[PDB]
Amino acid sequence: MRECISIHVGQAGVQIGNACWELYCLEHGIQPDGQMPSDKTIGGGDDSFNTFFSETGAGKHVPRAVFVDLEPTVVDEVRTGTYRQLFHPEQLITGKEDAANNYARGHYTIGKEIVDLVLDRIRKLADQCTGLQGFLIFHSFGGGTGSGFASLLMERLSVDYGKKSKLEFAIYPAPQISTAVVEPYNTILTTHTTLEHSDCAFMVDNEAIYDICRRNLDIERPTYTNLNRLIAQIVSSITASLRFDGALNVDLTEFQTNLVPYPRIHFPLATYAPVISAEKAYHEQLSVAEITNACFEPANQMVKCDPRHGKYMACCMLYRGDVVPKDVNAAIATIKTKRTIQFVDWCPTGFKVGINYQPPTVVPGGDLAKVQRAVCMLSNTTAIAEAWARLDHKFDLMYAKRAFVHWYVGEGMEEGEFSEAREDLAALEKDYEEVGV
Amino acid sequence: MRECISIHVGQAGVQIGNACWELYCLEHGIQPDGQMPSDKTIGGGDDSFNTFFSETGAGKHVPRAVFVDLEPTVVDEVRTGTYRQLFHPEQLITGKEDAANNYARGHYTIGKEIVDLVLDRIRKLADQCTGLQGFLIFHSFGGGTGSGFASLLMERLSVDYGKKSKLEFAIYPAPQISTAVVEPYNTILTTHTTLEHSDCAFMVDNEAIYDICRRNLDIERPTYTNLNRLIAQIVSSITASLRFDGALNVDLTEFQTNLVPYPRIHFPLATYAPVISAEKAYHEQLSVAEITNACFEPANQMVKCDPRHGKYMACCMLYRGDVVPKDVNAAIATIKTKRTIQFVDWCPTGFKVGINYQPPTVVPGGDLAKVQRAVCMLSNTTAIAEAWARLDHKFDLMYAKRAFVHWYVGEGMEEGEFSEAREDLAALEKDYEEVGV
Amino acid sequence: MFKNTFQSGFLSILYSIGSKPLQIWDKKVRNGHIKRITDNDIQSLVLEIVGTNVSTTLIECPADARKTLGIKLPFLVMIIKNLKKYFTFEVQVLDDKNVRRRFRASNYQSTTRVKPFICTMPMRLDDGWNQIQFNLSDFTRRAYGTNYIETIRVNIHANCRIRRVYFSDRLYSEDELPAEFKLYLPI
Amino acid sequence: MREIVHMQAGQCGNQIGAKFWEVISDEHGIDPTGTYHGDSDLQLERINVYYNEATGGKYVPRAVLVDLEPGTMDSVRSGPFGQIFRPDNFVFGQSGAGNNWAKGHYTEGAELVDSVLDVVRKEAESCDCLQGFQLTHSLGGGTGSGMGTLLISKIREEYPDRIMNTFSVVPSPKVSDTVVEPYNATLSVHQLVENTDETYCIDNEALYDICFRTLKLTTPTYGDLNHLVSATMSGVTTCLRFPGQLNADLRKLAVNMVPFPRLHFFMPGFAPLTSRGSQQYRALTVPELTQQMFDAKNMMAACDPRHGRYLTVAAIFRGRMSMKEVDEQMLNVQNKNSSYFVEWIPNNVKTAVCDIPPRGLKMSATFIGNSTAIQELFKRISEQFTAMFRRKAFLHWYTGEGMDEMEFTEAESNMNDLVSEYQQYQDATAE
Amino acid sequence: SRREVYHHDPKAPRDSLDFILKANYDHHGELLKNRSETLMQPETLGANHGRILKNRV
Amino acid sequence: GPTLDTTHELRSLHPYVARSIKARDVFFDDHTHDAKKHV
Amino acid sequence: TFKNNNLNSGDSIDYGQQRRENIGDLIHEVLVAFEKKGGDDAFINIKYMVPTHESSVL
Amino acid sequence: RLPVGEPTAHMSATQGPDANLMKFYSTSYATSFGVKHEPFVPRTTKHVGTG
Amino acid sequence: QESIYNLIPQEEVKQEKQARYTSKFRGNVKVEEKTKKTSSKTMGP
Ligand SMILES: Nc1nc2c(ncn2[C@@H]2O[C@H](COP(=O)(O)OP(=O)(O)OP(=O)(O)O)[C@@H](O)[C@H]2O)c(=O)[nH]1
Ligand SMILES: Nc1nc2c(ncn2[C@@H]2O[C@H](COP(=O)(O)OP(=O)(O)OP(=O)(O)O)[C@@H](O)[C@H]2O)c(=O)[nH]1
Ligand SMILES: Nc1nc2c(ncn2[C@@H]2O[C@H](COP(=O)(O)OP(=O)(O)O)[C@@H](O)[C@H]2O)c(=O)[nH]1
Ligand SMILES: [Mg+2]
Repeated sequence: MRECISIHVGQAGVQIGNACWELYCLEHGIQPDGQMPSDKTIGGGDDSFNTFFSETGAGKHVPRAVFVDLEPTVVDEVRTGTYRQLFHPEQLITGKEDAANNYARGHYTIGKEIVDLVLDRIRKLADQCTGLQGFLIFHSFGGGTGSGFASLLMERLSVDYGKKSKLEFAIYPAPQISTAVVEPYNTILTTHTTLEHSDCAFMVDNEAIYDICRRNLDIERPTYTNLNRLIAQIVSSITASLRFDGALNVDLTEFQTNLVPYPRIHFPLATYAPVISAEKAYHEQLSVAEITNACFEPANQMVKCDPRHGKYMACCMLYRGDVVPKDVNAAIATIKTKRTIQFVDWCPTGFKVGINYQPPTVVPGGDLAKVQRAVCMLSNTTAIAEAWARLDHKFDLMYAKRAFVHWYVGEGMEEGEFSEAREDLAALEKDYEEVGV
Repeated sequence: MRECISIHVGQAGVQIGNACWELYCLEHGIQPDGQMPSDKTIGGGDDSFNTFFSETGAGKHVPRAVFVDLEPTVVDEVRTGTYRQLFHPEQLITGKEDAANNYARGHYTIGKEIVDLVLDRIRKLADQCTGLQGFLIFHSFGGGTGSGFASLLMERLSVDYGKKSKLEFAIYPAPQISTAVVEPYNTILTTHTTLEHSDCAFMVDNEAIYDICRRNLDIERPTYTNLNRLIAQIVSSITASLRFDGALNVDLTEFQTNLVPYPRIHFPLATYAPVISAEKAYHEQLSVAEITNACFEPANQMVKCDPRHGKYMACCMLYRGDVVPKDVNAAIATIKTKRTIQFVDWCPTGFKVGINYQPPTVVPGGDLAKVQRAVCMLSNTTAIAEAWARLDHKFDLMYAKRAFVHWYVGEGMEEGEFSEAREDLAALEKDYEEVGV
Repeated sequence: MFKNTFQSGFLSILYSIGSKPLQIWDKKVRNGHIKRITDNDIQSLVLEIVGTNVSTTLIECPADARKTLGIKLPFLVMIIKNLKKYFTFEVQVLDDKNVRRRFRASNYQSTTRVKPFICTMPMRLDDGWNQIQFNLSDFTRRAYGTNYIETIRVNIHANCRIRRVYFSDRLYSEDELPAEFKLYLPI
Repeated sequence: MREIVHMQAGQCGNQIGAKFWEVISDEHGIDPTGTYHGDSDLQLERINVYYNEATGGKYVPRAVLVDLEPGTMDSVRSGPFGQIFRPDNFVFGQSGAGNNWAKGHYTEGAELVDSVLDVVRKEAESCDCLQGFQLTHSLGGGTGSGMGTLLISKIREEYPDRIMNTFSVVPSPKVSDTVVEPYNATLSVHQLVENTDETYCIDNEALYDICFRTLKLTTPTYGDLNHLVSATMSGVTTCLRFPGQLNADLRKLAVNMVPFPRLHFFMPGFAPLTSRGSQQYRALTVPELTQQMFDAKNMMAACDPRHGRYLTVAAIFRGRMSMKEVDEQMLNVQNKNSSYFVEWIPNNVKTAVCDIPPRGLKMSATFIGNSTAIQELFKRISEQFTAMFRRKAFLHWYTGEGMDEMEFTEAESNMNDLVSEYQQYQDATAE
Repeated sequence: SRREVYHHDPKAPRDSLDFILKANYDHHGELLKNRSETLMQPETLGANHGRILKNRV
Repeated sequence: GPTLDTTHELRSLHPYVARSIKARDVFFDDHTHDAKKHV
Repeated sequence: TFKNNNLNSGDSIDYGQQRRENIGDLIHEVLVAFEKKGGDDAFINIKYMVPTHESSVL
Repeated sequence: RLPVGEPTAHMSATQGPDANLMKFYSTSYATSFGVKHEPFVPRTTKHVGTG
Repeated sequence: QESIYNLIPQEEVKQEKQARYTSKFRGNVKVEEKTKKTSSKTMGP
C-alpha cells in the first residue's frame, strides 16, 4: 500500500524519469508496453509493483508518474518511441512555449496555464492510491521550468497535501561547470521554495557525478544517460525498502525522523557507492566495510564539496543484498574509530541502518557491475555551505552590475524578490554554520 | 411481454434513430439486413430483444420504430443504405414539402395531412405489441418537423392512447451555437405545446457533446455521426434494463415517478461516463467511484449548463457492467458528503439507481472504447432556468419588433400564440425558482 | 408589508391621483413606456403602461423580491381601460398550506388550464372603462380546493390605462361604494 | 510546434533567404516541387516550424518576400528551389529604391508596407504557436535597410512580445559595395537598437576570408557565401526542429545572451570548416571543433574579440557528442582565455546540444558571441558618417525625399551612445 | 508546520471531483475550450483565498 | 479541375504524410457514399 | 419608424399633454382611425407595413 | 487553436527514430533507451469483468 | 474600548536591517575561482 507518486519536471526531470522508469520496469520485470513479457506471469503473489505501478486491466501496469515540461520534445520523445504504451497519455503533460531559462516565465507567465492540469493529474493519481507515502519530485535548478514551475508545483502541493512526505531531487549547478548563465539567478530564486516546500532535499552536482563516472566507472566521455542511471540507482536504493521485503528497514517517515535534526536543516547528501565497472570489479573486495568506506570517501560524493571541512550530523545507511547486520555494525565501528570523519557533539548515535534483501539489477547497455551488496548513504552534514557560498558569490558578481534583470522584470516578477531570496540563502547559510559548531 | 415504440421525428431524430438501431443490432447480434448470423450466434440467452423487435415467422427481426420526416432525402438514405432491408417500408414515413424551419408549417400545414398516416402506423404497432410500455420520441427543439409535427403527434398520442409514458429525447439548441435564426421561436412554441404532453423530456445539447468529444474523446473534428453515437450510447444505457437482467430493474415508468416532482419540471440533463477514447481506455482503472465522479463533474455535462448555479432535484444513475451495488452505495455516499454539490431541502432521498449486468458494446468504426463499467446520469436540477432565461432573452430580442412573425401568421398561427407561449415559459421559470428557493 | 394595518372596508394599492403613486411598485420597462396622462374619457390623471412584448414591461406590487404584500381581503377590483391590446395580470396567493399559487388572467388566452403553480385563465373585457372584479376565494376553492389566506404580489403587465387598484372583502356594488372608489364618467 | 516566420528584404535578403530555404528544404527532404522525399520521419516530424501545409503533400515555406522591384525575386523564381514559395507572398512595387534609405523608408516603402503587413498578418495567424520573426537584409541598401526597419517597427507595434531576429549584413571595412553605406547603416542601426530582440551582424569581408582561407575554394561565389550564412541560421534554429540532449530555442538564446536591452548585436560562426584535401589530416574531435569555434579568424564579422571582451557566448553543438567533452572544453577555453571574458559574469557560456548533424557531417557547431569588440564596427560606421555629414555628401537625396537632418543627428547620437555603453561594459570591473 | 498534527486545513480537497468543482469554468457560456482551462483554479488566478502560499509577508 | 479521387492522391505520397492527413482530417477519404458509388 | 418614440417618464405627469407633440401617441390614433374608418381589408395592409400593430376592431 | 497539454495528431501518428547507432537519424534517447528493444511491437490489452 | 490617549501618534520607532551573513568560505571561493584562470593561452594575443 506503499505507493509514492513521482513528478518529473523539466528536461532533466524527464530524462531522469526515463532512466528511472527503465530501472523500475526491469526491477519488476515489465516490458516497455505496460504488460509483462510473454508467458512470464508474475506468480507467487508478488505485490512489490503496487508502489510504482497500478493494475488497470488484464495484466497492465501504469506508472504513478507525472512528466511535466513547458515545451515539446523530451516528453514527446518518450510519447513516441519504445516506452510508448507504458505511460498514460494524460500523465505526460507538456506545454507549447518553454520557460526560456527564466524563473519569471516559469512561475508567472507560462507557469499559470498548465499547473492546474498537472495538479489534477496528481490528484487523480493520489485518489487511485489507497494511502500514499509521499511525492518524489525530480528537477534541475538550472533555468526555467526546473526552477519556476517546480517552485509553483511545490508551492501548490504543500498546501494541497502536507501530511505526505515530499522528497525532492535537485540537480544543483556545479562549482564551475554550467550550460547557462542565469543558473545563479534561477537557483537563488528557487532556494526559498526548496527551503519551505520540501521535507528532504537530495541534491547532486553534475561535475561531481562526472568525476565519479570518469574515475570509478572508467568511462572517459560520459553523457547525461550515465548520470541519470546513477540517480536512478540512488532513488531505487532509497525506495527499495518500501518496494521489497527484507530485514530491518526504513520508510519515508523513519528516514526523516532519523535524519533531519531541525526543520530548516533538510539538505542531505546521497552517495550510492559500490559504483564500479565489471573489469575493476574483478579485482576488488566488494565487502560491506569497503563499500561503507567508499561512501565515506570525500571523492565519491555527488556534490563537489569536501565533507572533511564539515561535521556529520546523521547518516542513514541503506544496504541491499546479501547483507547481515553484524558486518554492518563492524563497518559502523570502523567508521566511528576513523578520525578523519567527524560527528557533531549533540548526535552521539548518528547512524540509522536499513537492510533490504533485493540486490540492484543492471540495465543492459549500462555501466554498473552486478554486485551482490550495495550501500546508499544519506548523510546530513554542514559541507553543503561550500555550494551555498559558491552560488552566493556568483549571484553577487552578476547582481552587482544589474545583468539579465530586465528579462525577469519584463516577464513579471518585481525587483525585490532577488534580494529577498539572497537574504533567505544567507539566513540558511547562517543556520548551517551555527549548527555545525 | 413489455414493449416500447420509438418514433424518430425530423432529420435529427431520423439520424439519431439510425445510430440507435445500428447500436441495438450490434448489441443484440442482428445483421443489418434483419437476419441473425448463421455460423455465428450472438443473440439469445442474455437478451430480451422482443421488447424492441418483432419476430415475423421465418427468423427476421423488425424494429418497433417509426421514422418520420416531411422531406424525402433523409428517409431515402435509410431506405437505400445498409439498413434498407431492416425496416418495414411503412415504418419509414416521408412527406412531400418541407416544414421549412416553421412551427406553423409543421403544425397547421402539410404535417396535418400525414399525422393520420403516422397515427395509423402507430396503431398497427401498438396492436402488434403484447402490452405497450411507452414511446421514445426523438427530435430537436431547433425547428420544423422536430419542433412542429413532433409536438402535434405527441398531442394526438396524448389524446388517443393516454396514461402511457412518452419519453422524449430533445436536442436542445445551444446557448450560442445555432444553425438557424428562428430557433428561439420554434423552441418556445414546442416547449409550450410539449410541456403538458411529455412525461419526460431528456435534454441533450450539440455544443456540449462537441465539448465532450474535444476534451475526453480526443477527436479534433467532431461531427454529427459521433454526436449520434454518443446519444445512442445514452439511450442504450437508458433502455438496457428492458433488454438485459439487472440487480435494480428500472423501466420507463420509473423515469417519470422518480424525476418529475411537479407536473411542470420534466427536463433532466443527460450525462454519460466513461466517454474515454480507445487510446487512453486501458491505461485507467475506470472504477465505479471514478466514473461516478467524472459523471458528476460540471465540465462533463451533455447540456451546456453547469449544475453549480442550482440545486439538484433528483438524480437517476443507471450503472452498467461489473458494478456492485455496495460500490454504487459508497460512491453515492461520497458525493452526498460533498457541500459544493447542492440538493434541494425538500429531497433528502435524491438518488434512484439502476444496476445492469450487461456491459456496453463497442461499435466497430466508432470512437468509444470497450469498457466494462458505464454510468448514465439523468439529473433534474434547478440549473436549466438560466438556459430558459437566455432563451427568453433571445425570444424578447426577436419579438420586440416582430421579426419573422409574418411567416408564422401567414401559415396558420394566430398572433397571440407567441405571447401565450412566452407567458407559459416565464411561468415555468417562476416555477423553477419557486422550487429552488 | 401591509401587515398590522386595518384591512376591513377597502385597501387601495395604486391610485393615479397622487404625488408618487408608484413608490411601492417596481418599474420594469424594456420596450414600452409608463406615464401619467389625462384621459379624454374621465378627464382625470391615469397611469399608462403601454408597450409591445407585454411579457417584459410590467410592474410588481412589491418594490423588491423576498417581500410579500400581506392582504387578507378576497376581492380584487381594478379600474382598467380597454385599449384593444394584449392585457395581462397576475396575483400570487398563499393557500391553507404553505404553497403559493398564481392566478394569471389575460385577454388573449382561450382555455382555462389549471396547473400546479399557475391558473392561466382567459378574460374578455368590454370596450371603454372596465371594472375587473376578481374573487380569489371562489377561485382558490375551485382551482385547487384550498381556502384563501393572503395575497403575495400583484403584477399588471402592459397595454393598459390604470385608474385604481384595490382590495375589498365583499362584492361592494355601485350604490354602496364610496365616492372616491366610484368610476365616474362625465359627459 | 513553435513556428517562426521568415522575411527577406532587398537583394541580399532575397538571395540569402533563397539559399536558406534551399538548405533547410534539403535537410528536411523537401524536393523543389514541394512534396516530401525524406529518409527518416524526423525530417518531417517537426516540419510545422518552417512550413505550412497545403492540400496534399505540398509544404509551402513560412516566408515573406519583399523587394521594391521584381528583379532579384524574378531571378529567385527563375532559379532552383524557387517554385516552393507561394506567389501571393511576393510583394513588390514598381520604382525601386536607388540605394536610398529615405526612399525605402518614407517614399517608396511607405505605399507597400500595408500589403507586406497584410501578408505577414495572414501568414502569422496561420501559425499555431508563433515563436517569432526573423528578417534577412543588409544595412547598406535602400529597401534592405529602410523597408526592413519599417517592417521591424510595424511588426513590433503589432506583436510586442514575440522574438525578433535580424541577420543584418553589415557594411565591410575594406572595399565599398555602395558609397552611401554610412548613411544607410547609421539610419538602420538607430532603428535596430530600439526594435530588435537579437541581431547577427554579418560581414561580407569576414565571410570572404572564411570561405577562401579555411575552405580554399578559389572562386567563392555568393552561393557559397549565402550558404555559410544559411548554415549559421540552421544551427541557430535547429533546437525547434530536431530533438537533443539539451535543447535551446530563440527565447533561451536571447535570455541567456542579452545582458542589457541595447546590447543585442552578435557575431555568428559556423565551425566545421575543412579546406579541400585536409579532411584526411583532420582529426574530427570535440576539442578540435571547439577550437575552430573559439578562433578569432572564424568570426563572421570584422571585429576582434581578442581586442574586445566577451560578454556572453552561446555554443550549439548540433550532433551526437558527450557532455564531458563539451562542458570541459567550454571550461578550459574560458579558464585559458579568461582575459577575453568579463569577470562579473561567471561562466558566461550557454551550451546547447542537438542530435541531428548535417547530412554528410558527423557533428556541427554554431557559435554566437556578444563581445564588446563589436563597438569597432559602429565606430567605423560613425566615423565614415562624420566624414560624409561634415561636408554634406549625398545628403540632397535624403533631404529631397522629405527627411530632415535631425534624423541623421539623432541616429549618430544613438550609435555613439551604443559605443559608449559597449566600452563601459568592456572596461567595467567586478569589484 | 503543516505536517504538524495540530494543523488541519478545511480546503485542499480530498477528491478530484471537488478539485474540478472548486474551479472557475462556467459551462453555460464558456465557448469550446479545453481540459487545460476547464479546471482553472482561483489560487492560480490570484483571488483573495485564505491560504498561506509562501512565508514572505 | 480534374475529378478528385484523393485515394490515389494519398496513396501516391509518403506514408508519414498520409498518416498525418488521416490523423488531422478524417474527411480526406470520407467514403460514406462508396458502396453506393458504382464504378 | 416613429411608432415607438413615446415618453418613458415613469410616474411623472406629462404637463405638455395639451399641445399634442408626442409622435408615439399620435401615430397610434392615426392607425386606429385608419382601421376604424377604413374597410374590411385594412388590418392586413397596416400589418404588412407596420408589423407591431394589432387590430382595434377585433 | 490546439489545446495546451495534449499530444498533437502529427506528433502521435509517427514512427520512432532508429535505435541503431549505425543509422544516421538516431537520437540519444533511441540509442540509449531501446537499443535492446529495436523491433518492439507494443501489445494492447482490454478490460475484463462483467456484471 | 477607545480613548483620547489613543489619538497620540505613537509611530513605529525604527525597524532594523539585520545585514547578510557572508559565509566563511568566501575567501576559499575567491581563491579557487582564480587558482586556474590564465590570460590568453588558446586564442592568443
Ligand atoms: N544529470 C542531468 N542533468 C540534466 C539533464 N538535462 C538537463 N540537466 C541539467 O539542467 C540544466 C539545463 O536546464 P534545464 O533543466 O534543461 O531547463 P528546463 O528544466 O528543461 O526548463 P527550460 O529552461 O524551459 O529548458 C543543465 O545545467 C543540467 O545540469 C540530464 O539529462 N541529466
Ligand atoms: N445530434 C444531432 N443533431 C442534429 C443532427 N442533425 C440535425 N441536428 C439538429 O437539428 C437542429 C435543426 O433541426 P433539423 O434536424 O436540421 O431539421 P428538422 O428537425 O428535421 O426539421 P425540418 O426543418 O422540417 O427539416 C440543428 O440545430 C441540429 O442541432 C444530427 O445528426 N445529430
Ligand atoms: N553575402 C551576400 N551579400 C550580398 C548579396 N547581395 C548583396 N549583398 C550585400 O548587400 C549590400 C548591398 O545591399 P543591397 O542588396 O543592394 O540592398 P537593397 O538595395 O536594399 O536591395 C552589399 O554590401 C553586398 O555586400 C548576396 O547574395 N550575398
Ligand atoms: Mg527545456
